[PDB]
Amino acid sequence: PKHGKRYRALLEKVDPNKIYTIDEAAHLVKELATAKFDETVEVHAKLGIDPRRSDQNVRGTVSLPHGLGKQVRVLAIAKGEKIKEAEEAGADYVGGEEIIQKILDGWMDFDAVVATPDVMGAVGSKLGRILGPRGLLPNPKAGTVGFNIGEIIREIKAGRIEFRNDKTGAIHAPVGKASFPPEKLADNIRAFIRALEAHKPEGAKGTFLRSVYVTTTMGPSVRINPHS
Amino acid sequence: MKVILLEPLENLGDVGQVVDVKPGYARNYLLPRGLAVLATESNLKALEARIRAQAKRLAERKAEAERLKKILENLTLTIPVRAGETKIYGSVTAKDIAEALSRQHGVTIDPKRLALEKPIKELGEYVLTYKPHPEVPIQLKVSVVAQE
Amino acid sequence: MKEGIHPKLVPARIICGCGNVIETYSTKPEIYVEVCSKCHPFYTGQQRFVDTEGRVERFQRRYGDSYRKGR
RNA sequence: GCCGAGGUAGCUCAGUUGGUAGAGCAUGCGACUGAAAAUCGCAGUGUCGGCGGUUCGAUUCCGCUCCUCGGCACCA
RNA sequence: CGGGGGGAACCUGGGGAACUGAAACAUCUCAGUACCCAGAGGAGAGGAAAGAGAAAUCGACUCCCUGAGUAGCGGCGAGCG
RNA sequence: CCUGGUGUUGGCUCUUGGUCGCGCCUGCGUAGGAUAGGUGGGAGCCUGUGAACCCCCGCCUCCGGGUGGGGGGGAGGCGCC
RNA sequence: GGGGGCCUGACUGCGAGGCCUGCAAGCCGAGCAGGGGCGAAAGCCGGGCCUAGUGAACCGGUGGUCCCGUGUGGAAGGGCC
Repeated sequence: PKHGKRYRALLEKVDPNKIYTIDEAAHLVKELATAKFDETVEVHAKLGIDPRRSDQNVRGTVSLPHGLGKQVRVLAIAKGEKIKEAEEAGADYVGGEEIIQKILDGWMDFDAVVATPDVMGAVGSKLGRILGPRGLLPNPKAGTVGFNIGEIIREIKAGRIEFRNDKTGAIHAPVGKASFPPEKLADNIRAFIRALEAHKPEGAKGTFLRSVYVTTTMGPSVRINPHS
Repeated sequence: MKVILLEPLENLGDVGQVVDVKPGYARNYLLPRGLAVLATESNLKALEARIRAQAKRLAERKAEAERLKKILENLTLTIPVRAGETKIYGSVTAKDIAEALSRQHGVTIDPKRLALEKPIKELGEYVLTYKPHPEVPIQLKVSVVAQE
Repeated sequence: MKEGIHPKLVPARIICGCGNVIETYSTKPEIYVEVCSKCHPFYTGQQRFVDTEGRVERFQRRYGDSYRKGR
């Protein structure tokens, strides 16, 4: 009855016997882990879906209020105008048919894609057979293709988060900065609640919202009630 | 199957309970025999009847007990011993107390119980714990002395 | 009659037969069994007082025996 | 119609990350075979019924499509 | 103490059939009829509402006319109703 | 006629399968210190071995090695990169 | 009939009025409305160069609709396209 993770402090801090709720959560997560470099909690969880028919291979987003500036980056792909708008709005990687070229050669740094319909085809094809499914060809159905590249990269930097159920039905993302106001954590929490609830593919057949976990990067872990 | 038990506590462990021994099972297989019966207001009550009954019985003994324990534990118990100024030529057996208090003074309590390992006969007087009813003990002051 | 019930009759009729389903799941009837039949229970025994029987009928039975059992 | 099942090179069997394919038997060349068969060595040798598809990448994963087999219920 | 045994037709229940029709004929149909039985009567039967019906009413049961041959019942067909 | 369920048709008992709840435990294509099951957070963790040096042991197999420990201990290691 | 362009009427609502019919069928169509498309536009397009590629009624499915629901609100079931 004695294991191996000094973290045992924080460990005792947590008592997974209850799935409790969103807010109480924000609170105790914060209280829970400010190790080397104050917490950067995260929520992770899974839904009653299935891989086979991609009608459930969801992903997307929902800004969920509160500032930002770093994570799985992106490429703004279009023309001068977009260079300006999307670049300044919130775009680490900035190019279009140009950056596409570069890539074809060897340069590139963007899993996430935001190609506007002014080099949309340019990127989609020129790079189609370049980015491949590593999750990079801007495909019109993943906050990846459209008019306001400025807007998507924009929030990407301004206060973003995204969806992407991994291998067997789980997603990972932030909903309430470190020590940051408990209530705030509650807010982004529920916000994602919905975003998700929405993305929910019509192919579900039972208890959809499954394992609802809020936990921290390196810290405790326990489920919460996307409800009260 | 409200199998009300007479001789049962599982196996022949009498009047311990009532359990479910399915239809015939219970029926002609275990109780026809005659080790119990089945519910009925007649039975359920019956139980209640003798149960209540024992309740009154026990409470009761508790009571006669109390009357004598009080009267006695209060009163002093004196007795005439025969000898020197220590053990007497004879001995003081708690029973001895028994006939002694019993008819010499009034109230009879069975020999058997009481607290007396070796007869005591060291002469003089002792007061000890002689249990009279279950968890209601009677301790008393028996002064005994050479009747000279 | 020498085969009723004891505690209330059961020696009785019956007209039966059938067809085929599908019904409110793709089809109409399917009918063609004008047939007729029987329909009944069981028999068991215990004791008046050191000699007896039972006879009777299943259920009503269990009840009964319990009853005259009361006496 | 439903469900379970079989289908890849002349014959027949083999995989659940898929992400790399044959294998045993007949066919071509070569030792042994002084004949033969058989023996060994090799080669040749292929869509995993069809299609797309999830899927980097799956032929064994998804959904629907052919010919076959077994056993139910369809046309009143 | 009582039964039992009868009785043209009517009564209650008990079991309960082909024709013929549907120009065949298997659901359907003659029908719960013909017909065998038990039993009560002088009539049995039913008979004082877990009824009706939808307005805020009715008010035991039986028999007649009306209720529609409409509501409706079905190889929705012969028909039955 | 044979035939699952089921009612009378009751006691004791050896046992083995599926499925979930949970703790454990597993993850070997070639370059890859290195047997990466994914997808996350994401530059540190720990000192209850005071330690990664070594000891044998409990274990798991595609040599290697992964894992849980008893111990022996004396600012050190690994993550980072 | 042979070639090229662009395009969907190989449209709903409907049709006066006739060929042939004993029933039912089946076949002919200017013309009015919306409504598009052909061409600049005069006018053509309600499938094909035509006469054969066909089946009542039932019963049941489905996509509508959003009329019926059995005291009423719903619903099963449900009426018409």
